[PDB]
Amino acid sequence: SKVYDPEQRKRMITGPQWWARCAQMNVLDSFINYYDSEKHAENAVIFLHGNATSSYLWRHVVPHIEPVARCIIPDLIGMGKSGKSGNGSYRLLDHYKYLTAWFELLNLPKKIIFVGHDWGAALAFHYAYEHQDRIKAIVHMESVVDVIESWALIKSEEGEKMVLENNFFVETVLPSKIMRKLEPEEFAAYLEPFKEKGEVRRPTLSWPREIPLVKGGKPDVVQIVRNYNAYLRASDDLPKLFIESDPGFFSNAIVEGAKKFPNTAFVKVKGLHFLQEDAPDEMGKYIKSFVERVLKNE
Repeated sequence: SKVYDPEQRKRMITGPQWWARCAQMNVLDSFINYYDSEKHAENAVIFLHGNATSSYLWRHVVPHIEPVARCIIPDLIGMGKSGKSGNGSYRLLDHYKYLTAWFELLNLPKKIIFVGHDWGAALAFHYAYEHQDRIKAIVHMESVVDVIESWALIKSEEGEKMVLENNFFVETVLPSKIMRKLEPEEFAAYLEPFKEKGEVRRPTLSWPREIPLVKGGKPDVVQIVRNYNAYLRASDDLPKLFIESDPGFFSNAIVEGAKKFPNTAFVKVKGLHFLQEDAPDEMGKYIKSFVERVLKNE
């Protein structure tokens, strides 16, 4: 049985409160909603959420890192309070198109630090592969580290029903993979972008449909993941931090995959999948110390 954190309401940040702290920037034919801590712009730490969530996910993690580096946190296209995709497509490369265009408008330093979760990690990994000179360090967790060989309906018409009609990922999966019980306002912040039925929920269906299954998975995504996996396995000069979820959720293949990447520090924190909601401060402190060590080592 899940229970509320009894100290959490006193520091709760509602959706409206978070969105009031964000800015909007035009990007290609749309716009991106994002948080930007602004100060210490000699460095940039870019935090990337994955399916079902938004920049809101990182709200209690980022304050720990802000004093060491500029922190930038987008809502991915079609998610959070960001604009929608010009053609209504939300595959990995659609997200990447808008993300990379946004990066060009941010006045980033030559080398950037990424923090990725879920498909947010895949975006960071793909960016790294295609910009090998622009990466200072990478932190990842519950991430798309490799293709899946070992261990249908979502891709079927029922999947459209499950998600567009029944909101499966936001209303069934999300709360099931948080160990605590979310405050009502906190869940409401995740529901808001996807409160209405139909096409507005597309990104939450398109993400799982990108799954890099060798047998049956989108061939272009399988190749993207193979490519960045090989690069990451050879990236001895690239410092990495892997945050392992305890107990996690079916997370063993993530951990063994993560261990194939050289120059990785390993830490562990409480959680299932959305560990930011169960151990944000522990995560923030680990990330802070890692970043500090990376910058001193330079």
